[PDB]
Amino acid sequence: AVPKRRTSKTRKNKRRTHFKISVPGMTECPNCGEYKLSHRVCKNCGSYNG
Amino acid sequence: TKGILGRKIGMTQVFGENGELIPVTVVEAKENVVLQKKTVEVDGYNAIQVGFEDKKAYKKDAKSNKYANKPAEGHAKKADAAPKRFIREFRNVDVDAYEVGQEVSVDTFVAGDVIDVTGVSKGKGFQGAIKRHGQSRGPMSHGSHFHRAPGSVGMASDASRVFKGQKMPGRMGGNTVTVQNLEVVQVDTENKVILVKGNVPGPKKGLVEIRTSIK
Amino acid sequence: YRKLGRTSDQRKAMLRDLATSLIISERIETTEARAKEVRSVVEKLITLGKKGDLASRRNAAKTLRNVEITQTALQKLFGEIAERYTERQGGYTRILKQGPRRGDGAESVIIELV
Amino acid sequence: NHKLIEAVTKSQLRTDLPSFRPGDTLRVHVRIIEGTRERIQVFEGVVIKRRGGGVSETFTVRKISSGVGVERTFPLHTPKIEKIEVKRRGKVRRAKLYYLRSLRGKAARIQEI
Amino acid sequence: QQETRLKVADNSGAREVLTIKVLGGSGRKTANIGDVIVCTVKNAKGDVVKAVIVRTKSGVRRNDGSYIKFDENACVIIRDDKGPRGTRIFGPVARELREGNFMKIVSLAPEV
RNA sequence: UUGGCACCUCGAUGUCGGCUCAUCGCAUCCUGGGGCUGUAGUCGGUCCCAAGGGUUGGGCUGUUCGCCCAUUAAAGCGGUACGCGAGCUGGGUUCAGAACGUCGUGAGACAGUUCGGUCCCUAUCCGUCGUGGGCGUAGGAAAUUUGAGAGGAGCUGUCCUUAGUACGAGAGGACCGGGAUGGACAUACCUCUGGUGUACCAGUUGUCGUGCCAACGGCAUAGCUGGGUAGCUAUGUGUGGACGGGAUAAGUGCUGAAAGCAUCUAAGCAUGAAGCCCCCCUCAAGAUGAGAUUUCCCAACUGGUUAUAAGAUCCCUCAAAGAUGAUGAGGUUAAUAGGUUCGAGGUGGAAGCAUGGUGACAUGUGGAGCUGACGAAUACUAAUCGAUCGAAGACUUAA
Repeated sequence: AVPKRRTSKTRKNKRRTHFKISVPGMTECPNCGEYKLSHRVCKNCGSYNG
Repeated sequence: TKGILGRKIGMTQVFGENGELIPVTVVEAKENVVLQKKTVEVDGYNAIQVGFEDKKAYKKDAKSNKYANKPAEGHAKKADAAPKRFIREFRNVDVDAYEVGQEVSVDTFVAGDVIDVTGVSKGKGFQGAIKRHGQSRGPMSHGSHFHRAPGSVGMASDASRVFKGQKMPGRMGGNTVTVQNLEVVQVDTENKVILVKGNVPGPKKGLVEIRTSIK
Repeated sequence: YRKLGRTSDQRKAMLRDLATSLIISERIETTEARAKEVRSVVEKLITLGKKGDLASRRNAAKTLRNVEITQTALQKLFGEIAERYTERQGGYTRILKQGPRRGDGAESVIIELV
Repeated sequence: NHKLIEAVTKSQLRTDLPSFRPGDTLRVHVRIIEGTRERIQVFEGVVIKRRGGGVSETFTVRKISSGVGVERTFPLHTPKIEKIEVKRRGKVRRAKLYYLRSLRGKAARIQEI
Repeated sequence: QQETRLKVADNSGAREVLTIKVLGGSGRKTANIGDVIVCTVKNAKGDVVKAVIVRTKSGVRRNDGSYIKFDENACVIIRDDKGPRGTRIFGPVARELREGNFMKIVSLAPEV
C-alpha cells in the first residue's frame, strides 16, 4: 500500500540506527609490513605463508 | 527411575517372542555421571544433575568448545568427574545417588518398564501456514489465486485487530517435545544402549533424556 | 553438491570447462564457490590418471573437453601431470583467497595444482 | 551400517536361508497360528523385488493364484518363515520386476538360466 | 472409497458396485479389508446393499511386517447377519476377513 | 427477520452464495449431573445445572433457506459491516450486444426469462507470527535451574462380562462396576509400505562431433523409459486425551430452632458435574517484584584510570541449525570439510579380450563395473600468522 502519514526525521534516523557497515576484520602482514585482510593473500607484496 | 541422558543413534527393528515385529529406536548412553545434588536445604527443591559427554581438559588456545573451560572444570572437579557436555537435572527421582559422581549405567532400566523420552524436535525453518499448522489450501484450478496462503486473519472492523494466537507462518520445529508411555525393548549392557519402542524426538545424535513415565 | 546459480547441465558444462582449464594452465583465478566445487572434480580425474588403464582413460575422457596444448588435455593428465602426484594420497589442489572483486564483490580465489 | 545399530541386531540375522534373487521362483513356508492350531501354509511364487537393509531387508513374492494376482512382502529374518526352497532360477536383466504387475499370460513368464 | 467401483467376488447377480458410504464413526473417509460398506449395484440392479471388502489393491499389513497386496479390489454382499447374500465366493481373500467373524464367507472362498 | 425514522458516510463505507481462517454468546444438538412423570425394563416426555470438547459426506438449485440420499453420539441456534473480496472466486445481482412474453403510436420499460461479458495495490503506522542486537538486574563471567504468570490438550463408538441376572405374561431387557478394540483429532519420527529424489545405475531414439571402427560427449521437457541412496514426506509407523484430588452448580441430605410441632439453614456438618483450581504437555526472572545453586577471575599506578584476567568474539572449515543474523560441531597442542582407502546401500553383469555365429547378437573372464548426500579410518588441501572486547566491586541501618 501507500504510507498513510509521512515519516518524521526522528523515526527515520532510528530506523537507520542499524544501517552501519562494520570494518573488514583486517590484520597486519608480517612480511609485507602493511594491512592485509585475514585469511587472504597479501595485497602489497606477494605471499600468504600460512 | 533414574533417568539417563543419551544420544539417538538411529532406528532398527526386532522380532518379539511371537514374531511380532517391533520398530525400535537405538539410544546410546555412556559416561552418565552425577555431578551436583540439589537439596531443599540450600536450594528449594530436590534434584540431581547428570553429565553425559566427556570433553577434553582445560587448554589455553581453547577456541571451539571441544575443551572444557575453567568454571566447567571446577564444577566437574567438585565431583571428581571429567568435564562433560549436556548437564541436565532430574527431579522426581528420590535423591539416592552420590554427590560424588558414580556412573549411572543403562542397567538402571529393565525391559518391561515404561518410559517418557524428552528431546528437542527436529528443525524446519520458516515453514508457512499449510506445512506448519496443517491448514487446508485454496482450490487450484477454478480461476483461484489463493493456493497456500493463510486465510483471513480476523473479523472486519468490529474486532479491528488480530488476536494473539493467530496462526501465521514462522519458524517451525525445534521445540522441547516429550513422548510418553514408551517401552524398553532391551537394555544392551557392555555395548551401553537402550532400545525403545517407537521413535523419539530429535535428529540423529540429538540428545535425549530418558526417564520413567509420570503416569 | 551445491548449486552454482546455474541450471543442471549448464553447471555440468561449467565444471568440465574449469577442470580442463585447470589441468591445462595449472592455476586459475576463479570465484570461491566455483573453486570449492571444482576442487572435488579436478581431483577425481588425477585419481583416474594415477590409475592409467584404458578404462580409466575413457572414464576421464567423458569428463574432459578437447583442447590441444602439441598435446591434448587427456595426454597431459595420463602423461606428465599424473606422474608428479604419484606419492601423495589425495589433496592435489589448494585455494587461496585473493579477496573481493570489483563490480561484484565476488570472493575471488586462486585454485591450483599442489 | 553404524557399528551400534549393527552388532545389536546380530541376534536376529539368520543363516538357514538360501541365496535367491529376483526373477527366481520360491516356495516359502509360513507358520499360521490362526485359531488355536498352527500349520505350514506354502506359498509358491516368483520373486519380484528384493530390497536390502541388513536386519530390515524384505522381499516380495508374486503369484497369479486363480484369476487374481497377489503379492506378499516378507522380511527375510522373520521367525515365521520356516524355509525357502528355490524351484527355478530365471534370466531377468534387472532388479525390480514391476512390469509383471501388468502381465498375465504368456507375457508374464520368465526363463531358465 | 465414497466413490469407487468395486467388483463383486460373489455370484449374487451383482457384478459391480459403487461405494456410497463407509459405515462406522462420523466422518470416516476410508475402509480396508474387513469393512462393511454401503454400495449400489451398477451392473448385473439399482438398489442399495451392504458389502464387505474381501480384497484391496493397497493390501493389509498383518501385524508382523507381512504385506499382502492384491491385483484388484473386490467385495461380497452381506445379509443382516454377516452371511453372504450369494452362494459362491471367487478368488483369494485375506485373513482379517476370517477374524472379524465372517466365518460363513471365508468357508466359501476358494483360498485364503 | 419484515419494517419505521433519516442521525454518520454520495471530493466512493464494494454486493449474495461458496473457499481459507476462525472467535464469541447460550435461549444445549451430543457427551456429563439431577427433579417430576400418565417412568415395569429398554426407550422416552418436560423442566433444571452445565459452553470442556464435538457437531458428516453427497444429489438438485447462483442460491440462503429447502427437499431427498447414506450415515452419526450428534448432524444446535445465533453475533462478529447477515465475520472475513489491500486473503480467493465472481455463478446470481443492476453496464454496453441479442432474443422471447408483455406493455408503449413511438423512442423504449419490466411483473419478467434467457445466452455473452477487464475483480487494481511494491505495507508507512498499529495489530499479529518468528527472529536478533542495546542497556538493564551495584564487580566480570560459564552452566544448571525454580516459576509468578501465559498458552496446549480436554471428543466419542461398538463388542465381550456382570447377565439373558434385575423388571417383566411374554415380548423384551438393563443402572452401577471390568476389559478389548475402533472413528475423528493432535503430535513425533522414516524401521517398515509407498512418494519424490535435475552431480546415482542401466536401456533406447534422432542428429552433430571426439580423423575412422569400438567407446563416448552435446542438444532434443531431465529427449524418453525401468529402478533408486541421503534428505524432505503420508496415504506409513509410535504415542496422547490416564489416574487421581480441593472447592462447587442443580440436587440429596444430617442435625436444628426462628414457629412447644414442621423444617436441607438461619448457627453448624456432609455428599454432589465432561464444567472451576489442581495433576499432564510446553514457554517463561525485561517476573524493572529483574529470583536462585554451583564454578571461575581479581593488580599496578594516581578524587580515578589502565590495559588485562576468567570469558566472548572478528576471521576461517562446516551442519544435527538456518531467509540473514542466531544455534550447534571444529580451527593443527586439530578428524570441521574436501581428497585417498575401505564398507554399506543402488543399479544390474563395465571396457578389453577370447570364444560361438555370415550377421543382429550370445557365453566366460566376473555379482562385473560405476556409484550425491550414509559409516568408518588417513593430516595428503584448507581451517595460518593475527586482532577486538572484557573486572578490580556505591551508599545507609542491623546482626
